[PDB]
Amino acid sequence: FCGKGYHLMSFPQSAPHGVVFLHVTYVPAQEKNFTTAPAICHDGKAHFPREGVFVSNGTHWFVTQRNFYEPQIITTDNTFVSGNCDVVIGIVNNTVYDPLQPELD
Amino acid sequence: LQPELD
Amino acid sequence: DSTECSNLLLQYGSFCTQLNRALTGIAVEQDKNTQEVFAQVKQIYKTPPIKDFGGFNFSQILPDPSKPSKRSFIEDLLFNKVTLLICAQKFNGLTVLPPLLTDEMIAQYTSALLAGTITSGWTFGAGAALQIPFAMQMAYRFNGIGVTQNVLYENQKLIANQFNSAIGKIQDSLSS
Amino acid sequence: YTMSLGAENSVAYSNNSIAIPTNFTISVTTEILPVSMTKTSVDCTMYICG
Ligand SMILES: *[C@@H]1O[C@H](CO)[C@@H](O[C@@H]2O[C@H](CO)[C@@H](O)[C@H](O)[C@H]2NC(C)=O)[C@H](O)[C@H]1NC(C)=O
Ligand SMILES: *[C@@H]1O[C@H](CO)[C@@H](O[C@@H]2O[C@H](CO)[C@@H](O)[C@H](O)[C@H]2NC(C)=O)[C@H](O)[C@H]1NC(C)=O
Ligand SMILES: *[C@@H]1O[C@H](CO)[C@@H](O)[C@H](O)[C@H]1NC(C)=O
Ligand SMILES: *[C@@H]1O[C@H](CO)[C@@H](O)[C@H](O)[C@H]1NC(C)=O
Ligand SMILES: *[C@@H]1O[C@H](CO)[C@@H](O)[C@H](O)[C@H]1NC(C)=O
Ligand SMILES: *[C@@H]1O[C@H](CO)[C@@H](O)[C@H](O)[C@H]1NC(C)=O
Repeated sequence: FCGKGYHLMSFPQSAPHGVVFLHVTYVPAQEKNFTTAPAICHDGKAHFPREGVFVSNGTHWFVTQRNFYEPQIITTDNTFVSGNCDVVIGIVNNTVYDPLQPELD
Repeated sequence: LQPELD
Repeated sequence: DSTECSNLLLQYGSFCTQLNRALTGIAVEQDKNTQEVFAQVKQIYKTPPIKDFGGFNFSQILPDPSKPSKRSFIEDLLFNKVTLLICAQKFNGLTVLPPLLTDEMIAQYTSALLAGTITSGWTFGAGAALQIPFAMQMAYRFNGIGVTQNVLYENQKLIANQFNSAIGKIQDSLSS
Repeated sequence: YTMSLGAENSVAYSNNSIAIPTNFTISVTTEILPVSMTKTSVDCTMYICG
């Protein structure tokens, strides 16, 4: 609506019978080609992303923001559980990290 | 969480 | 053809010039209406050869790929469900001017959009089209309407059934 | 010539494959709208009559 692509803001500029809008919009540009898992299966618990999408370069799975590649390690802190793995169409087995364990000293 | 910490 | 009339008429503006401005108006509307279907995909996306769309058998809304008419089956119904003397109108002095774009061209764009949407994340509207599995694409939509995205996958077969059935009921209903 | 509808291609769909962007660029772009005609008026007893 406000220009093309994901709108940030606009400015008015006057014109002799009208207005010019400058639209500032985000456009994503370079990209990659990867596999996405619909969900991750852990120890029977399915896990789902709290915000993003699961992605992988093949060595390991990573959860990333939808609109700019910035991986982080999949963990309890960034995924939520929802029942067993068996219900999902094509779930993939992995660990889920959990931050707690180094604190158990 | 406390059950986890035990 | 009356000469004498054509002399007596030499007294006024050629007001059908202004009509023609409406006509090109209509043509740019016919573009504009579907510039999202047209201009916002300068890429003419083809449907993939793959059909593993998560069990969502939406085949009938795609272009009928085998047919010369590249319309969907449902589009073919719609085209027929509209009840579509012109040669007399012409010789009487009133003239249709053809569409700027044929229905084949138009339906090719409509196909392009069906294809873009199903094949790709909505960033194709932002031009940077990205492939995405259709299931994932719907799961985000559910999260967009505040349903937690686990719920789709937990019921994906049921949704796919319901969807297919609803499309069914539509094209049944479009028989009348 | 018969015009080309655009650039033909296909998105590499598959039931497992995602693409995600990396570098981005800020588009700035102009949109334009009219806001008024010129105000005019006509005394009939100047236009219709001298
Ligand atoms: C990865 O996931 C698959 C599918 O969930 C697991 O396959 C199952 O493995 C158990 C244990 O051997 C079998 O009893 C099931 O019959 C298997 N199911 C299928 C669909 O083959 C596999 O074991 C998982 N791998 C790990 C390390 O958990
Ligand atoms: C995103 O793209 C811009 C544009 O190429 C990159 O900026 C370039 O960076 C290199 C190395 O520092 C310079 O030699 C070029 O002159 C820069 N170009 C411009 C116009 O800025 C930027 O580095 C990229 N960033 C990432 C991480 O993708
Ligand atoms: C993504 O995959 C498609 C299909 O092979 C390929 O044509 C395209 O070049 C790939 N692009 C990149 C940059 O990975
Ligand atoms: C994938 O990412 C991991 C994490 O940084 C890295 O160790 C690995 O080398 C990467 N491999 C490829 C092929 O990109
Ligand atoms: C994707 O399709 C391939 C080929 O049919 C199939 O082997 C694979 O299991 C599919 N994966 C899922 C879970 O969609
Ligand atoms: C889709 O539904 C139609 C109508 O029943 C059927 O003929 C066709 O085989 C179906 N195809 C698939 C793969 O679902």
